[PDB]
This record gives sequence, C-alpha cells and structure tokens, in this order.
Amino acid sequence: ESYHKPDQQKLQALKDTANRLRISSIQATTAAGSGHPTSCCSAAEIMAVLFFHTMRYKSQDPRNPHNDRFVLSKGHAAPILYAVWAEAGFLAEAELLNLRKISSDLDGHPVPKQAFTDVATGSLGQGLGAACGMAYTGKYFDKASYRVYCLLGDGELSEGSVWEAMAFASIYKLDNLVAILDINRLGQSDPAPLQHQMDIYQKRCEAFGWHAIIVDGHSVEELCKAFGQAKHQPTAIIAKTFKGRGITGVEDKESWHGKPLPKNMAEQIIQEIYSQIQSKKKILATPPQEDAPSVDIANIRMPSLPSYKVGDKIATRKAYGQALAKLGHASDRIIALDGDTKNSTFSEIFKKEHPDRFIECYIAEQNMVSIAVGCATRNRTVPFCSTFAAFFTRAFDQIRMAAISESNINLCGSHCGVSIGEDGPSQMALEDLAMFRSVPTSTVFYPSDGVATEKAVELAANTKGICFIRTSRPENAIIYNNNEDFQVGQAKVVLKSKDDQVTVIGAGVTLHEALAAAELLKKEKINIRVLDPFTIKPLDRKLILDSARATKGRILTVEDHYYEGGIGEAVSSAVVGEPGITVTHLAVNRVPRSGKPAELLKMFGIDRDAIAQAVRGLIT
Amino acid sequence: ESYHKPDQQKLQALKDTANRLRISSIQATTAAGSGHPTSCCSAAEIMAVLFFHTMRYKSQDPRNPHNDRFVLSKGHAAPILYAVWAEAGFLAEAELLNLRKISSDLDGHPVPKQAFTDVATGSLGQGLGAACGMAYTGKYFDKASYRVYCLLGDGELSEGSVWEAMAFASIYKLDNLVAILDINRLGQSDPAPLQHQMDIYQKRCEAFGWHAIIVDGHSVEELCKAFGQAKHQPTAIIAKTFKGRGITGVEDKESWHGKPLPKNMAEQIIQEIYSQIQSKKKILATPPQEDAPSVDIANIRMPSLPSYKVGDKIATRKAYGQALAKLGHASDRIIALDGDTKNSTFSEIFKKEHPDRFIECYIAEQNMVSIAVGCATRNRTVPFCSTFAAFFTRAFDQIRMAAISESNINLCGSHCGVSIGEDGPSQMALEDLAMFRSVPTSTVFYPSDGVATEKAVELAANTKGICFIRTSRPENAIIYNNNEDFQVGQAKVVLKSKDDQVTVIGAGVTLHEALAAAELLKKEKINIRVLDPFTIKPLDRKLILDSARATKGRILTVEDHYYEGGIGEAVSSAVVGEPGITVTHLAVNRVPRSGKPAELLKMFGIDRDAIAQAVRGLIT
Ligand SMILES: Cc1ncc(C[n+]2c([C@](O)(CO)[C@@H](O)[C@H](O)[C@H](O)COP(=O)(O)O)sc(CCOP(=O)(O)OP(=O)(O)O)c2C)c(N)n1
Ligand SMILES: Cc1ncc(C[n+]2c([C@](O)(CO)[C@@H](O)[C@H](O)[C@H](O)COP(=O)(O)O)sc(CCOP(=O)(O)OP(=O)(O)O)c2C)c(N)n1
Ligand SMILES: [Mg+2]
Ligand SMILES: [Mg+2]
Ligand code: NA
Ligand code: NA
Repeated sequence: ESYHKPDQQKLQALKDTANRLRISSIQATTAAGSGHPTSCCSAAEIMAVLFFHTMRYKSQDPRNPHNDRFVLSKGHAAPILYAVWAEAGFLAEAELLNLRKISSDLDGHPVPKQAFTDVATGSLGQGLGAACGMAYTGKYFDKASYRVYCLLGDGELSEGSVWEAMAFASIYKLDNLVAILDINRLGQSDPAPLQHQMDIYQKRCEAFGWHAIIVDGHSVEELCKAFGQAKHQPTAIIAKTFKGRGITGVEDKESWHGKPLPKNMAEQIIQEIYSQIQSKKKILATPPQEDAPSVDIANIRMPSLPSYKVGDKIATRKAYGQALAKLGHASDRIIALDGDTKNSTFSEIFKKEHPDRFIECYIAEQNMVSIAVGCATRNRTVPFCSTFAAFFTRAFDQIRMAAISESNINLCGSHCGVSIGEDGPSQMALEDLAMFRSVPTSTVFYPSDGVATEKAVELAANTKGICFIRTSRPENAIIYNNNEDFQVGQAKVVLKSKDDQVTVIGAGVTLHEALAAAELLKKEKINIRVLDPFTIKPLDRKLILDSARATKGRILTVEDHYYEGGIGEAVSSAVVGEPGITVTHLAVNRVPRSGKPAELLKMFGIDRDAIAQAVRGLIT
Repeated sequence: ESYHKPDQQKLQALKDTANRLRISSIQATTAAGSGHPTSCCSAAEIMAVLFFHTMRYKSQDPRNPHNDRFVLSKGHAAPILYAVWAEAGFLAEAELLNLRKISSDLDGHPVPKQAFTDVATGSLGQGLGAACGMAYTGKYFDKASYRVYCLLGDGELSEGSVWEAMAFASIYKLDNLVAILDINRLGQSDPAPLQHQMDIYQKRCEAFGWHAIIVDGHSVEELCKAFGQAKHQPTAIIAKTFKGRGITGVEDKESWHGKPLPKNMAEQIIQEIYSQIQSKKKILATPPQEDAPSVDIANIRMPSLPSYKVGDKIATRKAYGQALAKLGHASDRIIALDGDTKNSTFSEIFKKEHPDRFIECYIAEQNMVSIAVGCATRNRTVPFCSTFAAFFTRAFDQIRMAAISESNINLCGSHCGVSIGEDGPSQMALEDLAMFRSVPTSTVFYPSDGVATEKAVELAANTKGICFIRTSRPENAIIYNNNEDFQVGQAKVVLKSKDDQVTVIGAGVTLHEALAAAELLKKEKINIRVLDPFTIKPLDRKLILDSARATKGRILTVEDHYYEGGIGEAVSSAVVGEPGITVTHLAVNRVPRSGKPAELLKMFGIDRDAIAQAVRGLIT
C-alpha cells in the first residue's frame, strides 16, 4: 500500500493535533498537580504523526490483533498517550482531566487496565524489548502485516536493556519494528550524556545493525516521510527535539522534568498554543489489514501421562526440557526462550523438536524476559523462558514490571542451591524463592522429581500470572507414580507412619535428603513425616498443619536457599500463632563456595545428617 | 616510562608462558572433572602478555594499592587466572590441581578470599563496570599511576550492563582503562551473534567512544604492541581468537564449552603443547610506581548530633540527602553515586557540597552498583549509591554478586511503598525488603523520621557488608530527640502504657499511621504499644517479644510492602512457636495504582483506620 504524501492542509492538521496534545498534557498535569508535561511536549509531533498518519489500528478496539502496536517506552509521557486516544475517539475528552486520580484509570504511567496499553513501561528501558517480542511475533508467528512502533527517551538510552533489544532486533531482522528516539537533550536531573550530538546516536544505532534516520522531531513533514518510507531492517528515527517544546520560557530548560505548570502559567501558555491552531477539526484513524490468524484459547494438555519409572534417577532440569518438548507437541501456542544456556537448562530438547518456536536470546536475561512479555501480549503465545535461576536476578525489574503488566509468562530457573556443586556461588540460586514470592501475581513451583516437574510444566502453561519453576542439577530418584494427581496449592505427604515425631518439609534435593534422614533415623526407632510442598506459593497450609498436629506440633523446614524469603519463612508466616505448633528452620546461612554437591549440602547444614540432628533436638 | 620492545626470546618466553597456562588449565579442569579449559585457552596469549610484559604489580602482594588491576570478567576462565598467579610465584604450582575442591580456595569462579581477586565475576557482564569504578578511583580519587585491565568474552558482550560500562568510561574519560575482548567466535551453546565479524565489534566500540584496535589474539607480539602503546581514551583491544586454541581437534569447535578433557585426551594434548615450549625458565613480574596515597581506616562520625526538632515535618528521603552531605564534611572517604534521580533522592545536596566526590551514573542502575563495588575495592572509598528502591531491582544480580564479592557498599532506595501516591506502581518499591533481606551480608535500615535517617547513614558508613537504607516520600513528623541513641539491631518503643492491648510494629509511613491509630483508639479506651524496628535485618527479637508479653502476646505488623519477604514475615519467622505469641499482618496484597498517598494507604489496608480495625479484631 502506497505512502499517501500529505498536502499542506493535512500537515497543518497534524500540527494542530500536536498542539492539541500539548494543551491536554498541560491541562491534565496541572489538574493533577503532578506529571511530566515537558516530556509530553517534546513528543507531540511524533505522536500526532504516528496516530494520525502512519499507524493503522481500530480506534474503537485498541486490543484488536490486526492493529499496529505502539509502545510508550518513556512511560512518564502517559498524558500524551491518553490524549491521543481521546483524539482518536476511544477516550472521552473530559476524562483526561482526571489523570492520576483514584477515581480514574488514567494512572501516572500506562498500565494494561487501559485497553490501549499492552505492557506497563514506567521503569525505563524496557519498552523496546517488549516491542521486539511483539514484532518477532508479528513476523514469525502471526505472519501478519502489523508494524510495531516504540517511543524512547534519550536519557532512557543509558539503560543496557535498550541495547540488548537493539541487538536482538538486528539479529532477528525485525524489519517491521521502528524505534523513535526523542532526543530532547535532557534527562531528569541534567542533560543526557550525548545532548544533541545526533551523529553519535546515529553511529550507535548503525553499529547495532539498525537503519538510522536523523529528523527534525518537530517537523510533521519530515516525520511523515521518515515513517512512510519500510523499511529491510529495524529502523531508528532519531528525532532532534526540545524538551518542553512549545512552552515559552520552559522549552530547552533544565529544572522542569516532572514539574507541572502552575494554574496561572498553564492558562497563559495554553492560550499561546491555542492561538496557533488553525482548525478544530480532528483527523480520523485509519484501520488495519485484517490478516492476523485466530489463536486457540483452550487448556493445553500433555498428550499423555508422564512415563517415568519410580526409582529411576533424573535431574529436574532435564525433566523440564523433556516436559516442555512434550507439551510443545500438544499445542502450537507454546514457545521457548533461553539465554545461551539451553544445553544446561535442557531447553535444547524443545529446540530440537520445535525449532521454529524456540527463540535464542543470547546472554541477555533482561531482554529475554521482555521478549517473553511482548510475545504473550494479546494472548498470541504461551512463553516459557529459561536460564539459571541465579541469572533471573538480572531480570528482576523486568519480572516486577511483568506483574504490573498483568503478563502471563512462565519462567524456569535451573541450578538452584548449593547442590550444583563445583561452579560455586555465582551460579547458585539462593534468593530466587524470595524474589519470585515477592512478585504479587506469581505461582512458585518447586518440583522434587521428574513426574512433579512434568506436572508443573503443564499446570504453569494453564495458570495466569508470573509462573516460576525451580529446577535442580542433581539426579534424584523418581518417587511419584505417573498417575499421581498434582494441583497448584496442594502438597504431598511422601512418608508417614502413625508414630511420626516431626513433620519435615523439604523440596528438590532437600526432600531427598529428608527421605534419607528418615532411613537414618529408623535405625534409632524415630519416624518422621515428610512433606513435599509442590508449590511454595501458594502454600498448602491445611496439609502442613494437619501434618504438624499428627507430629506433636513440630515442623522442621529444610531448604537449599537462604533463610530470608524462602520455604521456612513462608511456612512460619502461614502457621505463626497456631496453638502447639513449632517451626525449626534449616537453610543456607551465608555465601557458599565450591565443592561436590554432597560436601556442600553437609557444609551448609541441609543434608540428611543435619536433618537427623535437628529432628533429635526437637524430640528433646 | 618507555615501552620495552621485546626481543624474539622475550616473545618466545611469552609464547612458552601462554602454553604453560594452557597446560595448567587442562590439568586442573581434568583433575576437577569440571571447568572450562577451552575458555582458558582462547585467552592464554592475552594472559601471558598482560601478566609478564604489560602490567605492573607486586607478585607477592596482589592487593597492594599501587598495583595495576586486572578484572577477569569472563570468570569461568578462573583456572588460567590461578595459573598466572602460580607462574608469577604467588601460588604454589601444586595447588592448581586442587581446583574446585572443598579443601581449596581455587574455586570454580574467582572470589575475594583469593588475594588476587577484588570482585567475584561469575555472573557475566559485570566485570567491566567494576573495572570502571577502579579506573575512576585511580584517575580522580587516588590520582595514581595504576592502570586497569578487564578481560571479557564475546558472548558476554550481549549483556546490556557491558554497554552501560562502555558508555560510562567514555563519559568519564577513563584513559587508564583497557578492555580486552576475547572474540573466540563462540558462546556456551552456539556461536556468539557476531562470530568473527571483527569490524562490527570495532564499530560498536568506536560508537561508544572507545579507541578500538583489532589484533590477532594469539600473537604475543601484536598484543605487546597494542597494550604498550597509552592511550587519551578508554581502549578496547578486540582480539580475534579461537576457542580451545592449541587443543588439536577442539580448537574452533562447538559442543566444548564447559567440558573438561578426559584424562586420556588431556595427556595426549598436554604432550603436544609441551612439545612446543622452548624453555622452562619463567619470566618475572615487574613492580609498580608507588604513588597511591594513604587512606584512613578510622570510624567516620557525624560532625555533630542531628539538629531536627520534634514535631517538624521532613521526608526521610530529604533527611538522607542532608545526612549524607553532613557526613561528607567529616570524611573525604565518602562518595555518592546516583542514577539521574538526585533531585528526587536528594543526593543533589551532597553534589552541591562535595561535587568532586559525586558520580552521576545516569539511567543505568546496574552499572551504578558495579561502579560502587569497584570504588570500594581495596577500601579506597566508602560509597553511597541512590535511586528509587524500585529501580534497585534492576541491579539485583549486581547486588547479589556484590555480597559474593564481600563488598562494603551502601545503597539508599527512596520512594518506597504506595505512599508515593500519584506516579503509580512502576515507581513503588514493594519488594525491596524481600530483595535486600535475601542478600546474605545485608543490613536493612528503615528509618521512620529524620533523626533515625541521619543515624542510619552514620551507622551504615561504619558497617561492613551490603547496607540498605529505605527512604520515603511523605513528610512525617520528627518523633525522636536528637540525642536518641541508635544501634543496628535495636528497635524503639515509641508509645507504651501499662494497659496496652496489642504491640503494633510499623516503619516509615506505617509507624506514623500506627501512632495515628493509637490516637483513634484512645477514644475507645484502647491503648496500643507501638514499636519502630529501625533495622529490619537484624531484627530486635528481644524487644519485640518483651513487648508482646506486655500486650497479651499479640503482635500486629503493618508495612508498605508486599506480604512476602518483608517486615511481617521477618517478625513471624523470629517469634514462631513462642508460647502465647500471635502475629497478625497488614501489608499490600497486589499491584497498586495511582492516587493520593492517603487514599492508597486506605485502599491497600495499611493506614490508621485499617490498623485500628485489626487491633479491635484481635482484642476480640
Ligand atoms: C529504570 C528507571 N530509572 C530511573 C527512573 C526515574 N526517571 C523517571 C521517573 O521515574 C518517571 O518515570 C521520574 O520522573 C519520577 O516521576 C520523579 O522522579 C518523581 O519525582 P518526585 O516528585 O520527586 O517524587 S523519568 C527519568 C528521566 C527520563 O529522561 P528521558 O529518557 O530523557 O525522557 P524525557 O522525559 O526527556 O523524554 C528518570 C530518571 C525510571 N523511571 N526508571
Ligand atoms: C549472567 C550470566 N548468564 C549466563 C551465564 C552462563 N554461562 C556461563 C557459565 O555459567 C560459566 O560462568 C556456564 O558455563 C556454566 O558453568 C555451565 O552452564 C554449567 O553447566 P552444567 O555442567 O550443565 O551445570 S559461561 C557462558 C558463555 C560465555 O561465552 P563467552 O562470553 O563467549 O566466553 P568464552 O567462554 O567463549 O570465552 C554462559 C552463557 C553466566 N555465567 N552469567
Ligand atoms: Mg530526554
Ligand atoms: Mg566466546
Ligand atoms: Na502460566
Ligand atoms: Na556500610
């Protein structure tokens, strides 16, 4: 479809639109008493041209799967996003004045309770990665005509996550993706490092494989032309702008970031801007080509029960890869992402079987999470991203923002705990339960054998929110029958007798250490109840307390994790104040070191001998 | 001091050294049964030339403050680091064979229990940032002649944190810093994206402001010359290498990352390598110019007591900046870092008073933490880095690694909780207590007024480990006298009577909400004990239980944080099983939204009215 080269009246209408967007941005933030009108004003021509010349979308159905996508990476410009959706006819004009009120959904930064928002972007530097996932999905999965546009600030470009996304887009030839850089010279508290050195921005973009075009970001003409032209590779529109453009006395000045205009000033400036608008008539949005496919919303089921054998030995990391590949045969919705760790997480098994649905993300965990979030938007795919659980700490802000984005992504982190052995602490996840439990939409699976792992993968696929599966490096015995039923929030009692002295709660390697402790203790005529949580969040409080009441009130938790935020604290918080109930904890008390897995479990006090000693001390 | 242009015999000795380093790397990893000899072998000429031609250091005193610094960013090449320190005479040869044993300190990745290691680097992409802090310190603080050298992998370059460091180094003109890029074509599980496209690496480095030199990384001559030449700006030595160089049959092959050679193969390959060594005589290290200044190790004390007034209103974020500036007058060791948030965290006050000791880190939280870690190495400075607590989640892996690095850094995160109001959840720290409590070397301060904030800054300065100070946006009343004594692990009872019904534990805004609840409740003839923890980690368990025993065993915790990993869970874990003790929690149960601070405290159930209702329900 041809570029429509605008006439001078269309160009004037785009200028008028940009100026209306400035006025609203000022009105809304002055009404709120907070916000970022100067950050809106540098972007006003960009927004007018994108929404009212370049992009194709259903104005009354912002989530429509055929629409071009727009990602406001510089999310503090939210008031101008809201203004463009009022200009397009989706939002009521009057509602814009309710910015940041508890009575409104026009919140301080964009969030997906808004139909026109797919991802929340208030934490800078994350929007381009989500946009990359949207574009990858458009080109390779949906195979549709929609384009993806992402608006970034210049200060924002200091975030490394942006450059991971830059590199991803050129690796994967995302010629349907456009990044618009609002080079307004200034960040929050000082000039951005490169200021108006447009040539260095261009060199950086080009060095990372993008087609880079420098424009006057306040020229509607130049913007129409640069956006109109497609682009064989990801394209960066490097827009020279002025912060506070159009606000006399404030344009290009420090000390105005995140500062609203006082009422008296807003009124004077708005009259100035208004004087430059030549018509009140609004431009209409133009709709998309409807070529996005249907996607299935049904439950995704494993094609058969697990086929392990009780007593065989397999690491849950390897069971994860097996289970994920298996599930990929049941549904084309499943996609897998990994950060150059596929041979260690065993996501390589999925790649072997389903290569078209595997995304190599390289050593770039931040971006990997953002790609997954973008792929999950509009329910287009069901992503599973993997790396070592320790390296998901590199992506915690992306995970945090994924929950604010109401995203349905699945994360599998391997190599938990000291039981990995010889690599040492840099590779050992000892804080991942703390991390993921603190994510408000999370479900935390900690499968203890291959059967439980397969069941966790299936359950995660069908569970909303941030699903985390903690996998382990040691081979451990299969303990569950293949037809054992598993559910979110349902634990399992894996050993019991009527004379049990203590309820021992373990998971992964420490479950197996607890079972081995039970055998040690049998020699002493001491029986212990052993409980496998299955999910750490939510925790089966009922079965834990029913168990504890059968074992003189006594609970011992043992975990390959630090003391804070893990299993022991979850249990303690669940049962505190319950009459007659006591909880004793065994966990890892400090940064570990290299050695054999069994040696480290011993050193850090979480192996079978440590468990047996704690049990005896409770009995006395 | 002149470049010493080596003769052919010195060059042959450097080749011999490189080959000895290969042999040891193989021997050690084969002995261990794990490790990364192919990653060592690509770097062997680089290591030989750096340690035995270019760098200047005391071989018997690796931590000496005058020494050049070397940072092994690609930390899985640890065996070749160990080998070079044995070659230099510091380590015993025989100890190299004890790699990864629980009986050795030659662990799988480098750690600072090793004298020759300043920062732990097992999580890729972090070493260059630490090296930047070392170089910044050398040039601007120590004003010394030492240089800083950092060896990176090519896959590693996919991490965004590397590019933040690249940009930092050119902003700050770190002409004493050299990055060596081991472009061996391969990552862990596939070729690195750019493979041997040396020109694109050069363009990326140059676009980020570095002087970039492409070399044959297996030519000792070319390396000597490129390292010899200083360099007016940060310099990237872009070394074309082959993974597994020198291992016949393995050089340049996939499927060998992190795979040790079997014994039979190691023996054959070592005989091959050994055959190419022309002399056993070792080269000696060359010592540094001793021009690093003395640094003071004494306690750092505030120059006076706090000068607040009880009843005056100040936000703890603003008290932080005031206190940090004050402390900077007492000692030149204090430095401040911030990520383009200085006007919102109030670190701008320190910048105003002590500009030479403020480091603007721009919107790049990962790198900021790494700069701080590097500045703290060898005790050269006492860093305080600040941003919003929510954005420290962007740096969790750097923080995690800082504890593995035994680093003494101070972090102040503002804008905690829903009480920030209108910006919404992207800015709200609701998981920072979970995060920082899980860091094993951490001390977590949560000051509730300006006095407590000043005391926390002073205590943090003098406390080892990862110190976190949680600051808040609302102005709240000063409640403490200026001469109130504060200590790590000591809480305060701020309201009590002999007829108290409940012990209410709050902090920051929720302390003030609890005090307001106490006034509400007085109307009903209900008294409550109110306790301010001061430190969340470590928690004053004794005062909490003594308090609870005075209030019928009843504890209510109220926090502007999610339920998991915060104050309520810390308290529950501390007191679980204590007879007669109950704990009830109020926290934030889901992702928040925009509104006024008081409105959000109400919506999320943590304001004075919520507290008063929970107290009444306990009494019944
Ligand atoms: C990951 C990350 N780091 C730092 C920031 C902080 N930040 C921004 C805001 O958080 C808005 O999103 C900031 O304004 C706060 O709203 C404000 O500090 C609150 O102030 P208070 O009243 O004191 O509480 S925006 C920003 C600068 C971005 O510059 P840019 O990319 O050049 O964009 P421009 O605005 O010029 O177009 C910074 C540092 C965030 N959010 N994320
Ligand atoms: C932040 C981050 N992300 C990913 C990785 C993983 N990783 C590396 C190791 O972790 C070593 O540090 C990895 O080998 C593990 O030791 C190994 O997977 C364990 O295997 P197991 O036996 O299955 O348990 S190293 C690496 C590739 C680096 O490539 P490069 O930069 O090009 O360096 P080169 O080796 O060629 O010189 C990856 C992905 C880490 N660590 N950090
Ligand atoms: Mg800007
Ligand atoms: Mg490599
Ligand atoms: Na899910
Ligand atoms: Na400290």
